[PDB]
Amino acid sequence: PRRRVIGQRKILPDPKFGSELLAKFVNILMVDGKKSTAESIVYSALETLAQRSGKSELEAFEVALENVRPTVEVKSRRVGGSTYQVPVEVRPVRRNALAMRWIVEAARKRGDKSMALRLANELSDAAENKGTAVKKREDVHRMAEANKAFA
Amino acid sequence: AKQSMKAREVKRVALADKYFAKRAELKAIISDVNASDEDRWNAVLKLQTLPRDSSPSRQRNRCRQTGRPHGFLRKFGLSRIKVREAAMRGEIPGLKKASW
Amino acid sequence: NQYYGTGRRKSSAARVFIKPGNGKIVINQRSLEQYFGRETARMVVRQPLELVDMVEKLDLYITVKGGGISGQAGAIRHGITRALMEYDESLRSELRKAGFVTRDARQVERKKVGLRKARRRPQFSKR
Amino acid sequence: RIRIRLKAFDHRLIDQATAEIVETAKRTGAQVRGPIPLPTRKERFTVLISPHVNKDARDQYEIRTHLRLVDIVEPTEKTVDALMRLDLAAGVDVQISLG
Amino acid sequence: VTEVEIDGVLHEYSTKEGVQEDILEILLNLKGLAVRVQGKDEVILTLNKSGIGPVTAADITHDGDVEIVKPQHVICHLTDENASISMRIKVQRGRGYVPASTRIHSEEDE
Amino acid sequence: GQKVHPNGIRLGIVKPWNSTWFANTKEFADNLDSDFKVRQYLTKELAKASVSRIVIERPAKSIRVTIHTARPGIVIGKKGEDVEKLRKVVADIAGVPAQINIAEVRKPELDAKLVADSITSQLERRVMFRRAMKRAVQNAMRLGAKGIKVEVSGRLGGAEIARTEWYREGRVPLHTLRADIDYNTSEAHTTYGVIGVKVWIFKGEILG
Amino acid sequence: PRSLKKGPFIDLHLLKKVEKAVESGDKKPLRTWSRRSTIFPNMIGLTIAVHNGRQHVPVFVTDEMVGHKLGEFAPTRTYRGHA
RNA sequence: AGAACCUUACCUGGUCUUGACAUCCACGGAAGUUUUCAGAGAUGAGAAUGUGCCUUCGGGAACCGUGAGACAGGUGCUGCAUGGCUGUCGUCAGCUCGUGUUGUGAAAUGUUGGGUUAAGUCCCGCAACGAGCGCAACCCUUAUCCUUUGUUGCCAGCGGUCCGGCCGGGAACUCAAAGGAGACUGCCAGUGAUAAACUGGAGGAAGGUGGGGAUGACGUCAAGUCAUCAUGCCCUUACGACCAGGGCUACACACGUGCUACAAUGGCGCAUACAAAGAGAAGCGACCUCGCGAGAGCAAGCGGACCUCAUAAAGUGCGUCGUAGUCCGGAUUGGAGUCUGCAACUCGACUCCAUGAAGUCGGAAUCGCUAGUAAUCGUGGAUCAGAAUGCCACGGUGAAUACGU
Repeated sequence: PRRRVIGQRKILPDPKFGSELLAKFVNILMVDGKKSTAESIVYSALETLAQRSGKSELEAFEVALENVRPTVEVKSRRVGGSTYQVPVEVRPVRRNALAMRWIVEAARKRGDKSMALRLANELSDAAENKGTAVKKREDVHRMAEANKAFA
Repeated sequence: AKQSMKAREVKRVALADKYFAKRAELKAIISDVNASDEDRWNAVLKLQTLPRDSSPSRQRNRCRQTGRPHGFLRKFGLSRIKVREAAMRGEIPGLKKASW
Repeated sequence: NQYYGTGRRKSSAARVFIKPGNGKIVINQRSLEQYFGRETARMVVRQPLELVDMVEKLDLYITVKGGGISGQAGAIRHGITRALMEYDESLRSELRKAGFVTRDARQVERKKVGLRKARRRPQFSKR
Repeated sequence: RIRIRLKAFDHRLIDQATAEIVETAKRTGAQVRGPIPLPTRKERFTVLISPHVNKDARDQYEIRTHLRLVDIVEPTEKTVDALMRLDLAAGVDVQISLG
Repeated sequence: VTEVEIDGVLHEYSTKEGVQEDILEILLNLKGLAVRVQGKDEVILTLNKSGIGPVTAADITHDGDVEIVKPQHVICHLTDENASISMRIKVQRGRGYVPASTRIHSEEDE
Repeated sequence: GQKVHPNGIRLGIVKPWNSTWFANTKEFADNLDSDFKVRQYLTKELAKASVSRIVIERPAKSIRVTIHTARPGIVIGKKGEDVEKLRKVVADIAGVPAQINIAEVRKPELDAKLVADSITSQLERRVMFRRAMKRAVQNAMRLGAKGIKVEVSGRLGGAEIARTEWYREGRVPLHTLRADIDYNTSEAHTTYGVIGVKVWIFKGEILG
Repeated sequence: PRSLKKGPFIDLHLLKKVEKAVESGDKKPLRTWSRRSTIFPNMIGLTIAVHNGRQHVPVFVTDEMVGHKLGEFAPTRTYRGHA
């Protein structure tokens, strides 16, 4: 907004692992304020993922996230007659969010049956460095690279 | 509303007042499962015979000042518009603008 | 001897009593696991205790009314915090830091004439 | 026991009435129960304020009916009768009920 | 006693149907009255009576917190059986002597 | 229709109600109707008498009317002759025992309703509306109003195009709830049409 | 439809008319406004000109028409086509 | 804020004409009460009772009847003759005035300028000095505490128990109202022009207008409303009044606002938890019995912190279905019925059994929302015999995002 920047609201860490990031992810996943179901789904995804990759539940998730975080995104300035997409260094708070969102989107897209399962699959893909979220990230990066002349 | 409409309403009310005991009785008779078929039939026919304005489902609640059929309130017997005016004037006891 | 604190959050109203003991929680003559099926709720009720190491030290009898589940839990937590404050009076700072002493004054915003809800305006069109 | 149900729109008036009733009770008899406040009825009303059309234009009124429950535990000869001559202020519907 | 309100009266120097004492005599006999209220500081009594015979002070329809301590104080002498009298007295509470002339403009409550 | 009614917004605080009784949902509408009737009757009767406020108050199946008027003498007539007459008719209207009290209005120039009525009367008898308005304002000021506003509207001087004109003097705070703002209205049924007169009179602020 | 316990509905006057017709053995059309009247077995054979709002339209009653009402065979609106 | 009749203002017929609604006389009859045939009904013709308040008796006030007119009546026209009420820019921070001064004057100044604020908010300057209406405050509500009063509300500690606050009781706690306290940049540090303020922190339930509501300046749009009401030409054996039936529910089509969907963050089945706020006497209607069910019968408790509406639903656990036009979706239609109501054909709602369209996230474009908000879940109320997916209220769960202009 114009007038005043405001402090981001307080977020509680999830009961299972005691993590803020996890909680955020769960929130993102959630729909129609049905938090509980969403959190259950998330947990399920984690468990399966853990089983698959070993490690811990949280650590694996973190790793997965890491492979889909964008260093740089673009924005539309459009000062000229035609529009110029300009790259911008995307901040720590935002980058984490974006990756999560992308992952969620991928999960939603995916052709597997249960939501949780789909999510798990997505996570696995991220970890391995294939899939939808990763592709999206690449695209984002690619665009930035293309428009690197603007800065 | 018109005068005529008001008059009609009044007439209806009067009719209702008149024929209540009989009509009610008839209704009861019609309902009563432990009763003769012929009797029931008679009752049904009897009801038909009675005037239509005798029914309470005929009379419309109008404003007691203006006779406006719509926007009515039961507690006050007034249409919204008149009710508001009353409120403003202090004429409805206890009624004031509410905020919460 | 039993210490006390009132809990309140949304339309919930918890009545938390603290006693010295082993650490068994009863909410309306039911266990914590029985009453709150949700893990989050459980966490929130245990939060203050976790913050100030007195989970094993004290039993607490609770009765809560009104609101839903999360709200109720919050209320309970608040009550617990209050009780703690009453009882020790030297743990206040920690509680403050946590953000549990604060009564969460967020009530549901009333529906407003014109609007379908508190803020949702109906669908607009120029034409 | 005599239960007394005071009902009024003005709260101050109701309060005044209640006090008066208590006074009446307490001189004659003994052990007046007390002036217990019951829940207030906030009967709300919405109305369209335009003569013709403007639906979002509205006034929301209400009538706050207050309740006061006064009880008298021992009805003596002198006490119960004292209320007969002792009428209360206007705009306060009282409702005494013995037993 | 401070204000006396008789029905069907114009001024205090008139006369009334069915009574002995005139209205100035009634106001003097009401000025001698002895009342003892407990809770309030301003009450309104009521006196209503018909029938042949004297009107004592014991005929006032008392409330609960007013006590009329002179049940033989005479006020009127109703002679006609078709006569009635319905006065509404107002009893304040103060001290000293405050008269009608000074209380002619002092009274704020219109 | 911008403004809130100045009496109506203040009924809980500084202004009181006119009809002052309790009734259950059963008898309330009827009571209201009765009030409307009696008030209407009173207005009809005591038009020539300068009457500001009829206050109805019914305890114990008996109606107590209180007429606030500038000149009691014309409402009372001969001592208890006119009032008595009024009473029985009131009772009839109600269907209960009636009791009429008559409050004497000190300073009728500061009572808003009365002023409005006067203005209307003036308009009816073909004076310059503006001069009347001025008189209304001035008089109130003289009497000790903290402020006054008056407004008149429509067919002023029988003109084809209707307009509103208004005179304020002193201060007349309407947004301030604690301000004693005596508001009232009237209507001049002239040869060219109706002319509505509003008048706000600010007595002062109440502190509580 | 109407409750079974209440029976079928027919206007009293209409019924009377029908009865009269039966008694006579005549076949002149009975003009009627009771569109809400149910058809009866005894009404079979009779022509009964039912009102459609505007005019009375003749309805020769048949064995198949019994359960139905008179207004079903007297259409009120008169739509030919849009072009 | 509710068209089957009524409503209703419209159409078709059938009828009335000082009239459905008032006032006035004249004079016939007490009003009214009961019942009969014809008629779609409006209406047009019959049989029974009564004579009350008062009379130098030419009679009266309530309430029917008839004729004369004076009049009634009109939801008929003009919102571009009006009042009142309403929308609107906009809860935008503005709009003015008096006196002074400047200018021949229209006008200007104040009200601009330096800062600052949500704010013509506040300070400082300054040919301005002051004032008013508005930007704020006073009001309701919500967030913490205290005092008072404890039933129909409550159960911490006591005894008893049918393990139900139910009964002795207790007045603690919740809660209920009534009255007080509390938040003012008041306190601390820095920045700032020796300022108004701003940035942070301390305490505190709450922090910088704490959240929400009410509150709408001068005015604008010959904005809306003569069909709420009132109000300054036209109809008056009809543009008035009564009636029955029909219509306002029509249907090649176009648009607006909603609901339900297209599914697995789901559907179905069984178990099971946690609300708030309301309504109720021509009313809400427990329990019990019957009905697959809508409901029916019987029938307490209750003008109601007591009784009833009244099981909250989403949720949680266990099972099942396994990506299908499906155990998704419910339109449509057939049958049979329940209730309301003189009356459900046109045209009510709800139930049961069957039937099982389109629809697999929607082109151009386009709307809402910054927090207990959106999203989603149920609950209640008004109007109301019956008839809501609308409107107005209530709580449940409960996000994302705000770099910046």
